[PDB]
Amino acid sequence: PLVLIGSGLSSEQQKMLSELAVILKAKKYTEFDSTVTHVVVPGDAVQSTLKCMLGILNGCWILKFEWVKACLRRKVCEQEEKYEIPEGPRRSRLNREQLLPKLFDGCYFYLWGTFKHHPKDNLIKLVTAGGGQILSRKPKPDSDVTQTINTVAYHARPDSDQRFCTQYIIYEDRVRQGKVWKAPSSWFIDCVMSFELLPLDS
Repeated sequence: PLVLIGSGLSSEQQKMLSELAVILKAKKYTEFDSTVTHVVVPGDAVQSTLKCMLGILNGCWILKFEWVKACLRRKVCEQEEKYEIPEGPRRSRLNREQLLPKLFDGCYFYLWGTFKHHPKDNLIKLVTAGGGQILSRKPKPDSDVTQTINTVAYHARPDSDQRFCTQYIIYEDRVRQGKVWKAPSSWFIDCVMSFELLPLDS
């Protein structure tokens, strides 16, 4: 059935969401897992929280808090389309509805060094949820261990090198050598929020 989760909600907001889960006869979780169907955000904006990002990568409804208010008001499951955060969340939801590849399908990620603002464990979860693969060893751009890989990234722009150069060294805040890019974790996060494989050339 329906499984609801809040992201960045205040005390009263979390209660209202609890009250709503009772009314719709749905689960309300505190921690995200793949069974989640709806993420409610406190305003009308997508947040760079783990919960929102995992919601986006899983193609969940990401909804304005007014949805909750409107639902309690009507005692009905309000058509979520009308309360959906536009851009990233909507694009990902439509992507899932069309049964298309996940955001990072065909992509590989090596997490370089330490991470103080976007914890490493969070990045790993996002890569996995987005259908990407974690590399345990730094990708050797000049080695045949790297250039012979056959994958393509579905979500790369039509004439991007990212369609076929799909390996990434992610570091905490030359851009490409062979099939491997170096990109800051801020780029990676921006990709999730936008549901786009954003250019590193542009």
